[PDB]
Amino acid sequence: SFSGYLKLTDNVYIKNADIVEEAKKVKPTVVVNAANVYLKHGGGVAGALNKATNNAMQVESDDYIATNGPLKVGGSCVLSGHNLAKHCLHVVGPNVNKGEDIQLLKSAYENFNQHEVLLAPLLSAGIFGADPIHSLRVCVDTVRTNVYLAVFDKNLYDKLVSSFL
Ligand SMILES: CS(=O)(=O)Cc1nc2ccccc2[nH]1
Repeated sequence: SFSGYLKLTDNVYIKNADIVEEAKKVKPTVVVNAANVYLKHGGGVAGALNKATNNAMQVESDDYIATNGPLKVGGSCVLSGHNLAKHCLHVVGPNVNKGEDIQLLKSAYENFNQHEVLLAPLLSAGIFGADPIHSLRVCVDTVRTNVYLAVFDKNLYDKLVSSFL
């Protein structure tokens, strides 16, 4: 199962790890992708997860968008986890670099409550432009299910743990 995670709360855990390497090792029931509304997995966590699936995630995602149209900012969809997990929960946090409403971050984390346990990144952090300290706070105050957070950046991981209230 999950190993080397620091316990932050009753249900939130955190580790300095590459979420792709964590997914390949654990093969969790659910891996969360930091998706955009189009499911275009170009960079950040999305690009890295998609590359690990040999682009199968993108092919499946393009079929999903062709059928359903785009997701909402704050929304999600469940697709296959391919070689990484049973399922991938594609969650759209607001991208502050694209001017999206940061209040939608709580709505984005509410999607995690539909799954008992998830391997996840901090939503809207990294290339999405939001403050990761704020994202962790919203995560702990919103998610009630078991979430194992993988933070790629060591320096950010140390800052998140040391500043956690
Ligand atoms: C696995 S990779 O694509 O070679 C490198 C990588 N790993 C990441 C984890 C989180 C965000 C971006 C990331 N880029």
